[PDB]
Amino acid sequence: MVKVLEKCQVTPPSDTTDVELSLPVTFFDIPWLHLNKMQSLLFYDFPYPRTHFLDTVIPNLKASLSLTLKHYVPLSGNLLMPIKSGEMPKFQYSRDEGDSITLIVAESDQDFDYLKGHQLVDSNDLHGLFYVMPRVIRTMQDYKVIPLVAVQVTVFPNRGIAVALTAHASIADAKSFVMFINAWAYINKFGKDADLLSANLLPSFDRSIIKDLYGLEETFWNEMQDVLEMFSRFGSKPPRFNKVRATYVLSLAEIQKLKNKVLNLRGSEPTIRVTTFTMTCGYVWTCMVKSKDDVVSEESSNDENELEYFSFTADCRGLLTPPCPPNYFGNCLASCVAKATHKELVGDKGLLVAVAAIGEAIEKRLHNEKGVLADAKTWLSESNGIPSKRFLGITGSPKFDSYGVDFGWGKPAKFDITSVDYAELIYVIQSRDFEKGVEIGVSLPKIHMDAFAKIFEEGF
Ligand SMILES: CC(C)(COP(=O)(O)OP(=O)(O)OC[C@H]1O[C@@H](n2cnc3c(N)ncnc32)[C@H](O)[C@@H]1OP(=O)(O)O)[C@@H](O)C(=O)NCCC(=O)NCCSC(=O)/C=C/c1ccc(O)c(O)c1
Repeated sequence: MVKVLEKCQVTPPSDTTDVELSLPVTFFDIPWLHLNKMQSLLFYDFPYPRTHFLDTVIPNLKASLSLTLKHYVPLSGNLLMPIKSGEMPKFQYSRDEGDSITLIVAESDQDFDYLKGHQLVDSNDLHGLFYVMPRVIRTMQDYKVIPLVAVQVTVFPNRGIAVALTAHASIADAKSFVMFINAWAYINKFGKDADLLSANLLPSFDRSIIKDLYGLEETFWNEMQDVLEMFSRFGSKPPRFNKVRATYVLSLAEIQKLKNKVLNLRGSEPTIRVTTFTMTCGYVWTCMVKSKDDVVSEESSNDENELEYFSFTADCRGLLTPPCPPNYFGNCLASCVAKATHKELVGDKGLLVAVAAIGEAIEKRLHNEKGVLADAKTWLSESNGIPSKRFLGITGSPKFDSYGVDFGWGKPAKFDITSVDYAELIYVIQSRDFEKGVEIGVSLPKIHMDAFAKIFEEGF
């Protein structure tokens, strides 16, 4: 139901930029090189005519994106994946090659209030607002050239706007990419001389400080060879998802209720660290493991002692040596994995088991002495020995200003991390309406979603 009105290319300004920019791939980026789709969807109430969209909004967006790209030059380039053995990946922007961001201008007749809503949405409707980027746009002698960012802007006439960004995982983590969206909108909202610095929207691309003192680069690269070839010949087009989106909102008061429920279950136990993050993920992890039971598995209690896994990442910028600036643009994640027994998660203290298992995972990865990289040589080998039916991961973070992306028409009505449907993942972001609250985006088949909503709304 989405019709494409225009496909054009957006580049940095010809003047204040340079014909070339080689950015190195750090050992942090190596584990993400197979993920060519990281998806951020933003919805905006926009009760204005379609002519105002095409004659004013679109031209300004094309102008602000270009202005923004003067500070985010590598996002306008590509990722070069070595085609010959004994060569390493890198990033590059080549103005003489025409490297640019594809911007799609589209229109839809689907119902806008439905698509930005918090109750169920067909996943395929969300994924249908995105532009499908090519896997390889060009092939040099040493490497194959892989695009990094494309954005589709869709207009729901007289009702709203959807901004659908796709980014390669290797160029940015959630923190970095959200800073890029906010910079784009900020410049579009306040013009060219807007002060990105004073808004903390200026990135740093200096990777001379990221040092690989543990040889993880060689270690990760060799381990990624297998994963890369799997994802090498896999369909660039969105699979027909069998899942529905639902969104849940936990106020800071409802977060408090969950902490006090853990402190009353504890009943004299080792001081467990309880944050919004641990509490939110704890709660959602318990509901998720229970809902898998209510959809009744024909393996009786045979499983209950098997381990359930919750996989998340953490930002390491502030833990590195040499110091790493907070605005370092790129990947800088550590892998953390919580685990507990199925029977204990579903039991009468499951919430407490999940929070302590998560707080334990953060402590073994970050609070380790020596450093975050102390145990880094196992970050990849650890996430493999985990079964698909016992795995849950989370994407996004409540720390990032997902609802600060105001292009000048107001803050988003809804921010969806659409790439959540490709796996058993959830997403957690800053709540639009509640100061220290969160939004959980869940991605489940309809019948399983029903079970989940039951428990989630239930005991709480
Ligand atoms: C991992 C976390 C979240 C840990 O959470 P958390 O424990 O809440 O850390 P914190 O918020 O700094 O701590 C605050 C709490 O510390 C608590 N605390 C600290 N120590 C203790 C203690 N010892 N005992 C009890 N409490 C303690 C305090 O009580 C604080 O208050 P509160 O939170 O309860 O209100 C955090 O440290 C971190 O690193 N977060 C970043 C996660 C991250 O980087 N995720 C990125 C994944 S990439 C991703 O998912 C998607 C990328 C992407 C790209 C392009 C696209 O287009 C796209 O769409 C997507």
